[PDB]
Amino acid sequence: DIQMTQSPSSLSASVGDRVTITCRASQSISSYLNWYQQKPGKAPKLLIYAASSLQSGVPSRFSGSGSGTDFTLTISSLQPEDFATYYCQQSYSTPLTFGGGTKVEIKRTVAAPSVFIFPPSDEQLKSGTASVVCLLNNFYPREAKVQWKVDNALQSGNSQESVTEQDSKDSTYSLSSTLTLSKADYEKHKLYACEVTHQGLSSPVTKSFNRG
Amino acid sequence: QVQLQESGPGLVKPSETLSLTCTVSGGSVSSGSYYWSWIRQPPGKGLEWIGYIYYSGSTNYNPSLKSRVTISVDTSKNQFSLKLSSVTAADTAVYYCAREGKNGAFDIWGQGTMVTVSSASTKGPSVFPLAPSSKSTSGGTAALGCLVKDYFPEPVTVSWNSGALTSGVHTFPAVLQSSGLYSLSSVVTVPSSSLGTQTYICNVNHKPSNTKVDKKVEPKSCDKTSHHHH
Repeated sequence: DIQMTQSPSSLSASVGDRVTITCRASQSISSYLNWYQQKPGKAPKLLIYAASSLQSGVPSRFSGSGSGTDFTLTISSLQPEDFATYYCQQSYSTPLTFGGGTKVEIKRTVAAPSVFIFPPSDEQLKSGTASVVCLLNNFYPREAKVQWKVDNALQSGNSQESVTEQDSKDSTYSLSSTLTLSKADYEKHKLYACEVTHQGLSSPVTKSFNRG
Repeated sequence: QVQLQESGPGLVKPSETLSLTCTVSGGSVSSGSYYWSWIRQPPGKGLEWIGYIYYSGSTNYNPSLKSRVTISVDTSKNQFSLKLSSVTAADTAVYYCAREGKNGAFDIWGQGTMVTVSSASTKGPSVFPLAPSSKSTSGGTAALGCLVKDYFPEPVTVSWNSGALTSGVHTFPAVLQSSGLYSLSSVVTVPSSSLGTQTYICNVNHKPSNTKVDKKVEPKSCDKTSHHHH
């Protein structure tokens, strides 16, 4: 088995910056090393075959150098649509092996989130469950703090959140925090608050509703 | 153009065999030696190469997966399939079919199909509306969406108005709930003017349970009494 080491694991860069990724093989594989781009939820996409040749359709801003054991992938000017995870793969001898992967994130100026809150639907209340959804749309950076408050009582341990990936155009994130309770607990309280803390906010922002 | 679509069950019970079939359309499986192969990817992990079969039927398999992997070709149907027996939880991953062709390798991949290895049975989702309202608007635009809750296994796919709506749509990655099942939300940003006049329907599809559900999303109708004009 041929081991492939990739460095770094994570990096943040701005639009137009020059990006450099390192892939290291345990032994000489000459110019048999391909580069793939995999965006989240999509299959990987072939960028570079041989060690420096550009696959048809791939923009010229991608370039790869190296031969033997040490290889480098380089994007001349990073575009917002270039956000993905890049894997190197040796194509010399079986078994075929891939690198550890390198996540390329995009740096941009602060963007404040717009906060929306959704009360549980009537259809869900007939099933005996109540979910309150809090939505943060188009913001940066990814780091955010969502704190629920029920009748001004700080909730904890009963909520989940998931974040989208960077928007291919404006490089912002979106986040949904879902607070789920039994219909009994939801009926037994009045106020439901969603407290958002973010770098784009001068002071915490709270969206709340109370008929519950 | 050459395309690769994949299929097969997305849930196998442990210590049982995996059946997957990749169908090649827009091309032939007969071009000397193309090296039709299979590659799997655990969620949040990297890529692992399984093996390949080519025109003659000779096969090279990854060592750890030897004796458990068997790949074959059906030239009269333009198909090649993969079989993996005695499956454990560590085989739950997205499986891709791809062709390694001519220079380099892996010029064309498939859509990818996820296989969850569980003793549990398939549960279809419950689709609840995320209705837009006054507290669901912040300025010129308002937000609405669909909550797809308590389903297993992955994946589900959400589309708004049979794909007619794409600008402003955000479908979130699913999450493990504290009790077993998956759940995600799909939302869309719209101008607050188009609330009372434009129709919003999310189309949820869960192939593992063969369940399709459309759900109209209408503005919130509060029923702690108001006054209504005829």
